[PDB]
Amino acid sequence: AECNIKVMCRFRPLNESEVNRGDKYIAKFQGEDTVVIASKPYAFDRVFQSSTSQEQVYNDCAKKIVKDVLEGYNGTIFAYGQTSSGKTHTMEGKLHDPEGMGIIPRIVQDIFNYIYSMDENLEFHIKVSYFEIYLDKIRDLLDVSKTNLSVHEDKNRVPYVKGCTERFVCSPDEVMDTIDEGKSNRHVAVTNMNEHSSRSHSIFLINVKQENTQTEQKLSGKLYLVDLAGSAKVSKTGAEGAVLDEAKNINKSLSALGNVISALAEGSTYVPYRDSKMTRILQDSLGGNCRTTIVICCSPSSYNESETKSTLLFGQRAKTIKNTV
Amino acid sequence: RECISIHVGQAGVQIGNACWELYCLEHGIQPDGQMDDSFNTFFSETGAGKHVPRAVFVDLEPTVIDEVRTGTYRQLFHPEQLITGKEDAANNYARGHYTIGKEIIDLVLDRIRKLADQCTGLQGFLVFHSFGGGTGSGFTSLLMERLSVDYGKKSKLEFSIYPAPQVSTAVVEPYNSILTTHTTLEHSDCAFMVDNEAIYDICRRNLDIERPTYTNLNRLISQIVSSITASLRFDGALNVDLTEFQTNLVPYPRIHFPLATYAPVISAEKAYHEQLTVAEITNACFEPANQMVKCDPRHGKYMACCLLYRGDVVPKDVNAAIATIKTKRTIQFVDWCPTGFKVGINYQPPTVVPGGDLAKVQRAVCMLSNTTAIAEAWARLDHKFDLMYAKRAFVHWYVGEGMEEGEFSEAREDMAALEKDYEEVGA
Amino acid sequence: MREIVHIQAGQCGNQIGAKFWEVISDEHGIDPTGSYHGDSDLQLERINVYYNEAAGNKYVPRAILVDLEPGTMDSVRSGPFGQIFRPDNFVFGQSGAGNNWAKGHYTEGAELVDSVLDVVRKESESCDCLQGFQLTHSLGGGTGSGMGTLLISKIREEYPDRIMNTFSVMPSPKVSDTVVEPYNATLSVHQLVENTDETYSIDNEALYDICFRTLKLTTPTYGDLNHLVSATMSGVTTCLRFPGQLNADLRKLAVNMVPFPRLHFFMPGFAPLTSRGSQQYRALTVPELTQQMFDSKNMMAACDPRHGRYLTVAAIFRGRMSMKEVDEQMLNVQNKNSSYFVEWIPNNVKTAVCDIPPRGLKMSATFIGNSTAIQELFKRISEQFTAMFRRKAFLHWYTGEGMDEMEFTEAESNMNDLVSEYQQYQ
Amino acid sequence: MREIVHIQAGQCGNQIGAKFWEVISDEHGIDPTGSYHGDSDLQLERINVYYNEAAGNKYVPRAILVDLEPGTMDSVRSGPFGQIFRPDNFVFGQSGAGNNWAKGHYTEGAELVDSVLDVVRKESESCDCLQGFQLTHSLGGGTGSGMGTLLISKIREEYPDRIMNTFSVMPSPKVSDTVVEPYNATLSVHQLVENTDETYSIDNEALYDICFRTLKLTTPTYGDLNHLVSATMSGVTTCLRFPGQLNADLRKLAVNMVPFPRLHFFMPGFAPLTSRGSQQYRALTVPELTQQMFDSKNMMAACDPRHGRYLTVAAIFRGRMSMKEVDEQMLNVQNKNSSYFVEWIPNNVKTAVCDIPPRGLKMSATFIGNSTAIQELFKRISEQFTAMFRRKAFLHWYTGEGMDEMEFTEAESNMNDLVSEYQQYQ
Ligand SMILES: Nc1nc2c(ncn2[C@@H]2O[C@H](COP(=O)(O)CP(=O)(O)OP(=O)(O)O)[C@@H](O)[C@H]2O)c(=O)[nH]1
Ligand SMILES: Nc1nc2c(ncn2[C@@H]2O[C@H](COP(=O)(O)CP(=O)(O)OP(=O)(O)O)[C@@H](O)[C@H]2O)c(=O)[nH]1
Ligand SMILES: Nc1nc2c(ncn2[C@@H]2O[C@H](COP(=O)(O)OP(=O)(O)OP(=O)(O)O)[C@@H](O)[C@H]2O)c(=O)[nH]1
Ligand SMILES: Nc1ncnc2c1ncn2[C@@H]1O[C@H](COP(=O)(O)OP(=O)(O)OP(=O)(O)O)[C@@H](O)[C@H]1O
Repeated sequence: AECNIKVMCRFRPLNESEVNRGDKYIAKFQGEDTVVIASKPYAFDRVFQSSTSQEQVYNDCAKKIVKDVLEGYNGTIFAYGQTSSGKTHTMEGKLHDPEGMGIIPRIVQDIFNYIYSMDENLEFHIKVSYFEIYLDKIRDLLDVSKTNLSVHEDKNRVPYVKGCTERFVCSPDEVMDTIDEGKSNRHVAVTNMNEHSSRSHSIFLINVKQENTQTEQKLSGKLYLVDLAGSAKVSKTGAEGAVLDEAKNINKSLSALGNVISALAEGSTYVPYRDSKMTRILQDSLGGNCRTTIVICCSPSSYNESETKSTLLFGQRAKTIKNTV
Repeated sequence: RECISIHVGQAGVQIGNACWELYCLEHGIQPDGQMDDSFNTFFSETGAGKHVPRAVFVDLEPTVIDEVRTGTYRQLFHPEQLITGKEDAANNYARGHYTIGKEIIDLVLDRIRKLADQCTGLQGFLVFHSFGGGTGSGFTSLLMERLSVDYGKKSKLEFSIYPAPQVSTAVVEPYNSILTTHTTLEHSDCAFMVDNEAIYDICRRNLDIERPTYTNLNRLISQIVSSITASLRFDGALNVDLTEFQTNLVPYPRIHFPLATYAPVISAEKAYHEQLTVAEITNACFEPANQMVKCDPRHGKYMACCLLYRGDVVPKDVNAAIATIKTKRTIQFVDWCPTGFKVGINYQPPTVVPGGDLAKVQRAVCMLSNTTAIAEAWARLDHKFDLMYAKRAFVHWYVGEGMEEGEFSEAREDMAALEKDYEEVGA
Repeated sequence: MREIVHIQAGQCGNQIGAKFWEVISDEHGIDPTGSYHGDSDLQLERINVYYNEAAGNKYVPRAILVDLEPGTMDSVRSGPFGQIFRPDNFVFGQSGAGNNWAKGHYTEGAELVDSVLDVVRKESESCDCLQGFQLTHSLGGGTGSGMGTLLISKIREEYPDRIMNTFSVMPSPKVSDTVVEPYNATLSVHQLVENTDETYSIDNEALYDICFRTLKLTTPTYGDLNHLVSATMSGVTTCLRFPGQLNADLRKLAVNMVPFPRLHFFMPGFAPLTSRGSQQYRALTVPELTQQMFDSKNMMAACDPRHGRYLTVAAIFRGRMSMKEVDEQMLNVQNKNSSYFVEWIPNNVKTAVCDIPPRGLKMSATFIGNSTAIQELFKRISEQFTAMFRRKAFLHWYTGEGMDEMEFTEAESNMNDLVSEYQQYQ
Repeated sequence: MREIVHIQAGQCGNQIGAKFWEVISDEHGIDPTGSYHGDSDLQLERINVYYNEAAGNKYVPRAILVDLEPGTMDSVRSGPFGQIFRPDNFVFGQSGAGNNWAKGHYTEGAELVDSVLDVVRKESESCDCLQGFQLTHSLGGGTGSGMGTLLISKIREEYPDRIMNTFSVMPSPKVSDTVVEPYNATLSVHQLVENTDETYSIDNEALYDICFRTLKLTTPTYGDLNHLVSATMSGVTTCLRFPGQLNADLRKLAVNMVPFPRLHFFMPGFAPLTSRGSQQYRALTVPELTQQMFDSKNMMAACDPRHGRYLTVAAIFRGRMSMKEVDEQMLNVQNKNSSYFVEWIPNNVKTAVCDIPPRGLKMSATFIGNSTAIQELFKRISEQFTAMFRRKAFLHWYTGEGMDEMEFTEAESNMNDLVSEYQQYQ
């Protein structure tokens, strides 16, 4: 009936831009649940170390959600963190490598692998969609003609996306082809802090509807796999020109997420999901029937101490939130 | 010896047009731009029988530059020095810094660079602005950081207008004040402050102006800022340089926030009935109600003080005056600096504006006092900020500019560290 | 410098917009023909912020009058100042909306929006630097609510960085001259809350209440009501039109008055508002007009502010005055009414002043108010919308233009979101 | 400085209040239009204590005229000085009380008191420092006794620290122009004794007796009676309007004249009161007018003071005079009438003097008297109240507005408490 939003932290190794500057490794781990930064605790469910590989993260965090989303409930996996925190490497990664592949290929592989183990009477109809935010407009990457989509409500007043490129898929390899088309059309800019700086909050939706021929029971599940951008410090990154305009929109999304997640932690009356459109599509995740699992990303460098501490308290105030499942 | 003075924002240029009229009247410079070594530190020699100030009035909104161009001081100021922007700051620290700030700083930073090449005796800098809004917070803070990396060693005298506890003009002022002070704490060698409600108290009980305006407020500001540089313009018995305000007032490189107050302030009919000697002005400048900033010095302790006089002021009597201030146990100096006095004398008397509210006097004093009394003011400014920060009030504008919740917390903990130092030094 | 592109949609929007150009033309000293005859040089200094230089020292206004009927333009063009507007800006259709939000938003507006978007584009490119858009429309009817809201969304995507000013009159239960007013009101606010960064919520019955009690006019017509709301439009745009001791641009008002992005529905006001016979028996000083501004009578909305609390209020003063009296008066109004101001903000009263007052008055001030009492006007529109929607009353005309009932339910959910948001900060 | 807010309730209160503003306007030298034309500078020095500065050197009075009928204001507004008052202060209902205390206190006043309390609030906040309230009402009728007493209780809770002046005329058995006068009188004094700190008990028959014997006028109308009672109002407020050798504020009179909180019902007077033909045959010196002040004829109440004893009396002199003659005259009046002064107080005669006498007279003085003889007027009202109440006569009209007979019994108990209190100190 009620389940807490599970939060997990993932630190990474030092990148090339950090070791040459001489940044000190501040991450100090005390077991799996507790992490200490500058002699103060931060309690979570599972804290991943820098040596944790790609497959080890998926087995611990998003393994059980494949069973929960197919049982009849909804599920959402989205990450929070600043630039160079390791978000795109976690979700997207590199698809052509079996070891370096992230969560969203592993999610698709486990869904199709579980369907092959089920009996023939369970008929599945998977249909995918993929879009991002750019210049304050919902742009679909599977079709470059349309640049703005509207967010409409369903019969139960739950918001969802209308007009998205809804591709019906049969095999898992076709889903990997669309993910290749998704990353190719993604507007990724360059900056001083991250060469592959994704300047958009990319949303991957899989509306997994199923129906058994024997029992004649229909079930549906909305599986949002979001890859959010990060609040880039203009003094550190040097966002000038058109990328400065991108900093406005991406920071509005996470600052709006900061409002609703703090409103839910304190337990306000209104819970302003209508602050931004990114909060609307994430409305079911934080206050719907979804088994949400936030995965906060942080860097261990001393150059980013202030923003990393803000990411941990972002997770601690997420720990006290419960969904209406 | 020379110096340049820039102005930023509505508060800066309204001080600039109000103070430069006083500077041109002292040296006999007519408003049309013309009439030896006294006016050299502020005004240059423009060929033959003509002068120009070494100043630049910069503001993002064009409401204030056009009236100075079409005012009465059209020929005095250089027309190219009057820089005007394109878009308003809108009381946003982020908007006047990054969006509108980045496209205009390249003009003014290179302008003051070549404006220093013709100069040779540049002692330092003094700026005029206000952190109560956007232009004086965003564009000023970007100017200070980009000037400190270029020059660095030269001094910078900040004159900001802070808000009162209850009286105010804006509503989102502590966000602009707390964000810009994170950068101003390390780049400023010294920073004098003024309040908006205290200066009304100066003209109410003493000058008896029941209906004052910002024109009257800036005229006594001109007396303050012109008195600190009066030693450089004219000879005196004990001259003090502009760099004296760095050594004799800053005990530590991050504690550089002194107060300000000035005396005598007296109307016309009261000037002839009141006696004017060094005793009462020395008793009046330490008076807590006669201060330019709302802080009770009785609660705190003075770290350093400097007295600079003007006019016919002999040295034997002023040394007796400060001796009476030390034995007075109403105020109390800190044990870390028993010799907390710096005396200065100048023969040139205080001038008056034609038709001005202030009366003529044979002598005056300008009291800049370093103390820990601003700690309770900062804690009150931080206290009101915590109520709005908890509800995320007025946050969607700043994050819409490009910033985020990071520097909000960095400004908070940095202000907390400022409070931690003022309570440690006051022990 | 900071040009503002004016736009007039709907019958009432063209009327109040026509009065807006009339009242400011007297402030700047412009003849009805278009020539300058002002007495001061400051009137001509910031004349380009609305007008454009033309041959013979003529000044044309940037007013784009749009309406789905032709007869409305004939009354505006045949007015006293109707001859100053540009003939190219008079773009209009033939078939009216007939008080239908769906017609002006899907069928009648879609065929006309392609023509008017070319008119605002050339006007916005000819300016030196665009500041914002000043809209005049009405939530009642079809052309004001349907087409007037639609063009803002096209302007929003085209100019996302520029502000959007909307002076939007809205109905009331006591004065209701339209049967299908709550449907047009409930659907319009769904589009206004996402697009417009600024919205002046004006009520008609308050303007009737203002003219009856404080003005006590014998025969108030619609033209007298336009004089009140037109003065508020001229008062907000005073700082970027004349010099002042504390200037506040329209963006500066937005940063101070919009604490959250959805809380941009304010309660405007204007003062002094005195009768012809009660002028000699009144002093023009600043403290007496200040308490009139914060009074429930002077405000141009039916919501009593004492039923709620002010989020943040702005008072744009005008005329030569004492700054101490302005700074001390804003203190005492919030001190002795601390229950009616939020405790989680230390100072809620924004202020500004100008040197050039209106013609015929020595001192004046305009009140803009953000308060939780405005939700009372939304819920009465909501229960009127819910009362007619729960049995699908008067919906079949909307469905003829391809509109679905889900959008009515979505507008109802947004209407529930508005009243709950203002209740959070109360 | 020490502003006094004037208030006029009821028909008689508006008439005597209208004469009060007329007689003092001549002392200060104010035209009927509102402009100043006085000869001395001291007239303008303390003009702000009642009036307010306005444009064109105009001075508006702070007179809040309240009445439950509209025709009363038409006679006051159409008077000689009716054009000086503010139109906003003229607040009034439509349905009269019809000489019923219950209507003006529960139904007709309750709907109007919310409107008038907003008028006195803005006038009290605009002043520099509020001193007190000067009320003019009548115990007869419904609008004077019912509504006029009710507004004081609302002002009492709002301003508990400020004094309350009430010049209240009350009926008499010999001159009775109302059938339901004792019910209105008995109910009103119950509210006056707890709220008002000051009460000038004036009787109508004494004003008829004063005009008949000492003045011997041929045809005294109501306007001539108003001239007597209006002069006493101007006499008490002389010290805070002009300089004087011994100033006595209205609060200074209260501390001297109110020995106990309930004993604040006094017997006013005025002198010199001479005919036109008997002016040449009289000296204006101080000893001859002093004995006229302590005479039973000059006092404006029907109670003969020789039937009781003075608690404490005040004589506010006016004009240039010898202080020794004032100090020696106050001694001999109490010496040779020691039986008529209480032995448990060593000196009962308060005194004050001013330098600027009234216009047309060189010297004058006003008598205020606290004595035990005032209880005679209360018991005759009591036995009239008890005579009609013991068989429930004329009560069913009062019960229609929700009033109970217990409040009549409570007012009867307070009436018994008043007469017993003055008998204690006799
Ligand atoms: N204060 C004013 N209010 C007006 C005026 N004219 C109309 N209205 C009010 O606004 C309400 C609706 O506004 P409109 O008259 O513009 C209806 P609209 O033209 O938008 O649609 P259609 O005429 O059907 O094409 C209307 O019912 C009035 O209450 C006016 O001149 N002044
Ligand atoms: N000395 C004066 N006495 C007056 C005057 N007018 C009335 N009165 C006396 O006061 C008595 C009652 O006072 P009012 O006339 O004011 C009756 P009121 O207006 O309060 O009630 P309603 O008229 O029934 O609404 C009345 O019976 C007279 O004896 C006057 O002008 N001068
Ligand atoms: N003492 C004093 N203060 C002033 C004067 N002029 C402006 N100020 C202060 O300046 C503050 C506003 O700061 P600014 O950033 O300059 O405001 P602005 O220039 O209008 O900026 P925008 O609103 O964004 O256009 C106000 O709160 C005033 O208290 C002045 O002449 N004297
Ligand atoms: N756990 C990890 N181990 C090793 N390398 C990592 C890890 N996480 C991230 N990286 C490195 O980071 C790079 C990718 O950076 P990434 O795109 O994640 O930046 P980002 O923070 O997502 O940018 P944005 O905030 O714009 O989305 C890869 O080249 C990868 O080598």
